[PDB]
Amino acid sequence: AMTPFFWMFEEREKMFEFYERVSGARMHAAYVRPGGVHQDLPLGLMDDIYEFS
Amino acid sequence: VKQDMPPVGGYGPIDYKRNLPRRGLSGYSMFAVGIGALLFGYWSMMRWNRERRRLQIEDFEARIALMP
Repeated sequence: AMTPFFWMFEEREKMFEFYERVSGARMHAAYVRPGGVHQDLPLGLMDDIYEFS
Repeated sequence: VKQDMPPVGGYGPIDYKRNLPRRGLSGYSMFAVGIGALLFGYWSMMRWNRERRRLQIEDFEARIALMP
C-alpha cells in the first residue's frame, strides 16, 4: 500500500509547519513547561488550523 | 491593548462523516452488460468464421484444380 502513506504524510507536513510556526522546532518542540504552556502562539494560527480542519 | 490569537468571532464547522458513494450500477445490470457484449462478440465471430470457411473452401478448390 505505497501511496496513502504519502498522501497523509503531505498532510503531516502541514502539521509540522504548524509546529514550526508555534515554537520553531520541526518535531521535538519542548514548549510545554510544567506550569502551563510557554511562549504562546503568534497571531494568525487559529485560522490556519481551521483551514486544515 | 492585547493581541493574542483567539478565533475571530468563532470558527465554522468541519464535518466528520464517512463519504462513500457505494456506486454502484445495480450489478445485475452489469451482468446484463457483460453477457450482452459477450453475445455480441459471439455473433460477430460466428459470422466472420463462417465467411473465412467459405474462402478456405476456395483455397481447397485452388489446390484441387492446380494439381495434375
